[PDB]
Amino acid sequence: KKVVLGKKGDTVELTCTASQKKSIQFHWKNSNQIKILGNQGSFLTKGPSKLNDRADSRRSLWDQGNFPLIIKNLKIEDSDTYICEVEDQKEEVQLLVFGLTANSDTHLLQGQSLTLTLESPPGSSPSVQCRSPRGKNIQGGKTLSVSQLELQDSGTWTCTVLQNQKKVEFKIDIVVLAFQK
Amino acid sequence: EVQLVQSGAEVKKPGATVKISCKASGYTFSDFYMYWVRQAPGKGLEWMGLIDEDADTMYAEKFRGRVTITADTSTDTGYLELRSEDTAVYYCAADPWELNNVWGQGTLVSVSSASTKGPSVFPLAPSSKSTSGGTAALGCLVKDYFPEPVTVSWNSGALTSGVTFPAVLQSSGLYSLSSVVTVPSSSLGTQTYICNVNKPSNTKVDKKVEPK
Amino acid sequence: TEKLWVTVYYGVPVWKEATTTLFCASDAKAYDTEVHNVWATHACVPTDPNPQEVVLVNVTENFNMWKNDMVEQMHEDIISLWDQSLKPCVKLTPLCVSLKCTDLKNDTNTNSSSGRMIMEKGEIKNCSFNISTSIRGKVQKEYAFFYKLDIIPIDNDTTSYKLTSCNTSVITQACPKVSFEPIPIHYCAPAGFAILKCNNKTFNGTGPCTNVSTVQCTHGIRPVVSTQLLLNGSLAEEEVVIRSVNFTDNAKTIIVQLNTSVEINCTRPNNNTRKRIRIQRGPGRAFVTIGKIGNMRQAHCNISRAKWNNTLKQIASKLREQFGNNKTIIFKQSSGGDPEIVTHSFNCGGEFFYCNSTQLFNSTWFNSTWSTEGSNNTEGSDTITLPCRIKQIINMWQKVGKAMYAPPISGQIRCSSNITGLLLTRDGGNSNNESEIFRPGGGDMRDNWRSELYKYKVVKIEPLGVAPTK
Amino acid sequence: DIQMTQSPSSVSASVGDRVTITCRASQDISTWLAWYQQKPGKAPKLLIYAASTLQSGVPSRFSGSGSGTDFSLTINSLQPEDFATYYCQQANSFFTFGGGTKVEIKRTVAAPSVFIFPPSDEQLKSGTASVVCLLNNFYPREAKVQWKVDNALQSGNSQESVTEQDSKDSTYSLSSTLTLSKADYEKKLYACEVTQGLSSPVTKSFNRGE
Repeated sequence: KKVVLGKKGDTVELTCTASQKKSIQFHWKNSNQIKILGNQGSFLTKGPSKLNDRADSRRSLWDQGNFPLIIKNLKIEDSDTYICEVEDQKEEVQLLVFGLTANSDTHLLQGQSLTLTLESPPGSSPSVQCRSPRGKNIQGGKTLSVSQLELQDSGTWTCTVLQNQKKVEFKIDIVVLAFQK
Repeated sequence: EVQLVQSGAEVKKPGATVKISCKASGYTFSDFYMYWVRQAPGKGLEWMGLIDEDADTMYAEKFRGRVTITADTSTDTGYLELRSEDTAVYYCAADPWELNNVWGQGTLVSVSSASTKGPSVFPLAPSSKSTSGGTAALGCLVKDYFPEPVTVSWNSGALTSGVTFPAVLQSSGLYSLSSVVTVPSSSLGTQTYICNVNKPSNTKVDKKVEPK
Repeated sequence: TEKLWVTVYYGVPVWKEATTTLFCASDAKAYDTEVHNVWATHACVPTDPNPQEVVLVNVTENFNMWKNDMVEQMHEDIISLWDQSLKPCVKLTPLCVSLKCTDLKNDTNTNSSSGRMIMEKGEIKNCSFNISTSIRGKVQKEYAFFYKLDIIPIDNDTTSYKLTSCNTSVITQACPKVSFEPIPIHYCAPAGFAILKCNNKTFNGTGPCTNVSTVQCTHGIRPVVSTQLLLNGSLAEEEVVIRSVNFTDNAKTIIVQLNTSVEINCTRPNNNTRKRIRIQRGPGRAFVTIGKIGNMRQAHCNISRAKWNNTLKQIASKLREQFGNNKTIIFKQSSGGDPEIVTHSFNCGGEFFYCNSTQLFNSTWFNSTWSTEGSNNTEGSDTITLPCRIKQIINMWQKVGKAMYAPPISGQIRCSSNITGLLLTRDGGNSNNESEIFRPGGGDMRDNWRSELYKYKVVKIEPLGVAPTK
Repeated sequence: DIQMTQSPSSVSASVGDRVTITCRASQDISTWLAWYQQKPGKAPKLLIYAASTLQSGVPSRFSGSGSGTDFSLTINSLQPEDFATYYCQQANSFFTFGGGTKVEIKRTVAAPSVFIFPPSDEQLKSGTASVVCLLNNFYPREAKVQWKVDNALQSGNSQESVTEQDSKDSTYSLSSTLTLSKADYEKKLYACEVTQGLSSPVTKSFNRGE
C-alpha cells in the first residue's frame, strides 16, 4: 500500500503504472467501489464520485503506461483509499489530506494567544510540530496553542504534520504587532 | 445598443507578453462570430481571424497557428495576441446581424525596447527675423518620447493652423515629431508663441520661442 | 484377419484454433471516389453471391467474444480506414513526454530547480571549458531506485528554453471534402481457414454453442464510430439481448442489442448548392450573398419518442431480470467527460455529430406512476429532438490528440441511422440501495464491433479426420 | 492563401468626378465580397456587405458591381465627405482585405515652402544634433529632398515624414530630419535641396547664423 499525504486546497497526484504495458484500459476506484476515474480507449471517463469535478488524468502519459489520478483543490473529505485497477494489477494508494489553520487570525498584539488547529481525516492520528521564527516549538496532535506571543514570533511559523511515516510541511504567517510606549 | 469595447493601450518590451481583450455588448455574444483585424500604421487592414461558438477558430496564413484567439462566453469577451513587428492598432469585429458589420473602437499596442519616456522639447526658431519675408516657419521639436499619442499644441490650442507632423520612429525605438507652424514674420515680434506638450508621461511642457 | 463386417472410415471435419488476417469482401464501384469505394478498390475481395452456410452437426463449441481476436483485427482495419480516409487541416499530437528543460545547449552554467522556491537557481558555472552538448532536462513523475528524478538529454533541431520542452506537434495538411458513405464489409477467411458462426437466436457472446455453422465470410458490417448508441449494427433475432462479461462489476460496460432499431435522424453537411441573387437590379450593386441564417454548427437529431420509450422499457426489463427483481432501473444522463463521451457522437458524411442524449436517457421504470407519466408524455408528444453540434476540432479516438476538419458547406439532406443497440454503464458502488442507474457509455470503439463479431470465430482446417465404425 | 488585390492603389479625383475602384480576387470567390470605407483616425465603416446589398445610411451614388474574381465599386459623383480610403474584403470564409485604395483630391501643382531648422542650444547641449528641412503646402505629394553636407550627399542618417492631405486646399507637407553627433554638426554647412514644383532646384542652407 502506498500512502500519499496532501495539503488541503492543493493538488495531489496518485500514480498508476501498467506493468510493462503501454496505453491500456485502467480504472481508479475508491474503497466503496465508486468509479472515481478511468479511461475508455483514448477517451477519459469520470464516475458519480464527488471528485468528479476535481479529478483528472494526463492523457499524454497513457501511451507510456502511466495513468495518474490528479485531484485539484484536495479536501479533507476526499481522504480515502484509491485503487488503480489495470490488467489484473491492483495498485493501492491511501490518500490522506491535512489542513493546518491559524485560528488566531494573523495579526496579534504581544501577549495574545496563537492557536493552530489541524483539520484531519477521521481515523488519523498525526503528530504536529510547529516552529516559530524565533525557534520556539509547539507540539500537539490536533490543536497547537501558544498562550503568549512576543514580537519575535512575527513571521512564518513552520508546521510539520507526520502521519504514516510521512511528513507534510505547512507554512503559517503570524504577525505580532510592534508598539511603542 | 451593440457595443464592442477593447482594452486600453498596452506598452511592452520586445518578446514581452501582451494580451488585449474585447468585450461584447448589446447582442448575444455566444450566438455570433467575433473577428480580429490588425492595421499597421501607413498600411491597410489585415484580418487575423474569427472565432465560433465551439471555440473553433480561423486564422490568416501569417498568423496561422502562431496566434490563438480565445473567447470567454461567460463574460462575453474575446482575446488576441501579437508581437513587436506587428506593433499597431487592433480592431475586434462582431456580426450580430450576419452582415459582417460592427467593429470595435480599437486597441493600440506599442512594443518597443524603450519604456514610456517623457519628450525632450527643443525650440525651432527662425533664421533671419522680421525682415526676411512675409512669413516664417516657427516650431518646437518633440524628440525621444514614447509612446503615443503625444499632444503638442500652440498657445493652449489658440494656434492650430498647419501645426505638427506625423511621428517618426527612431531605430532606438523612440518616437519624435516636429511641430512647426507657419506664422507671419511681422507678428513674430508682437506675438508670443508657446508650445504645449503633454500626454501619457504626464509631463507638462511649455516652451516659449524667442527669436532674440 | 478382418471380419464379415465392413468398416467405413468417416471423413470427419477437424477444426483447430488459428489467427490470420481476414480478407474484407465488399461490393463497391471502383470508379467512385467515395471513401469506402476507393478503399475497397485499394484492398478488398469481391463478395460471393449466395455464399450460404455449411451447418456442422453434433458440434458444440465454446465461444468468447471478448477473447475473439477477430475483433482486434477488424478494429485495426477500422483505425487504418479512418486515418487514411480523413486528413485533418491541423493535427495536434503531444511530442515528448513529461520532459522539462533545465539547461540549454552550449550552457556552461549548471542550472538547478528549487522546490521550496518553486524557481530555477544557478547551481554553479563550470570552471573548466565545457559547454553542454545537448538540452538537459528532467522527466516528470520518473523516479529512480536511488529516489532521483530521471534526466534525459534532448537533441533538437532548435534549442528549447529552460522551463520548456514537449510540444503539441502541429501538423498542417490539406483537408478537402471527401464523401464518406459507410458500405457493409464482409470478412472472408483465407483458403484453408473457415469462420465458425454460432447460429443461436439468442447468444450472450460467451459459452458453448450447439448450433454452429461454417461460413466463408461474415455478414456485411458498416464501420460506424458511435458513442453511447450502437448505430446500424445487427438486430436481435428474438428479445432484447444484454451482453456483459461481468454485470456485477460496475466498471464493466453492458452492451444491449435491440430486437427493433430506433431511428435517429440528424441533418447538416452535404454537397455545395449554387444560388445566384441579382439584388438591386444589378447596377448600383450586383449579385452576392444574403440570407445568412443562424449557425450551421447547430443540428437536430430526431428520434421518435414512442419507439424510444418502448425500447427503454424492454431494456430496463431485461436489465432487471439479469440483475434480479428487486433493484430499480434508472436511465440517467452522463456524469461528464469529453464531448464525445458526454453526447452521442457519430460520424456522418465525414463529419461528427454530437447529439445530447440527456433527453433519451432520463427515465425511471420501477413504478407504475413513472410508467403512467411516461405513457402520458408520449401520448401528448410525437418525437424527441436531440440538440446536435458539429465541432470542426475533434478529439482523436485512435490516439490522444486533436484533429481539425473543414466546416460543412451546405445543408438539405438527412443523416439517418438505426439505433440497433445501447451501451450502458452502471454507477454501482456501496451506498446505491434499492436502485440501479445506467448511463450511456463509450470511447472503447472495440465494443461497437465486438457485438458484431461475438458469434464469429476463425478456425483452421487440416486434413479430414478418419472415424472408424465403433 | 488567396491574394486580394484592389486598384488603383490611389486615385486622384475632383469633386463630382466618377471614380471606379476595382477589386480582384486571385481565386473565384463567387459573390462573397464586402466594401469598407476608412477615414484618418477612424475605424473601418461598412459601405457594402455582400457586394450588392446596401447598408442603411449609405448614399445611392455609391455603385457596386462585378462577380466571381472581379468586382468594382463606382462612385457616381465623388464628394468631399466621400474622399478617403477604401478596402475590399472576401466574405466566403477568410475575411482577407485588398491592398487598399485611397481616393484623394486632385489639384494643380503647388510649390513647397522650404525652411531649414538648425539645432537649438538645448539640442547642442544634449550632444545630439538634428537639422530639420521643412516643406510646406506642396502638391503633388511626391518630392525629392537632398541633404547636402559640405557638398556631400548623405543618406541613412536622415528620416522624413509627410502629412495627410489638407481638407482645406488639398496640399501636403514634408518634414525631413538629418540627425548627427555634435562633432558631425560642427563640420560647417548643411543644405537641403527640393525639386519639381519650382523650375530650378531649390537649395536651402545655413551658415554661421549671427
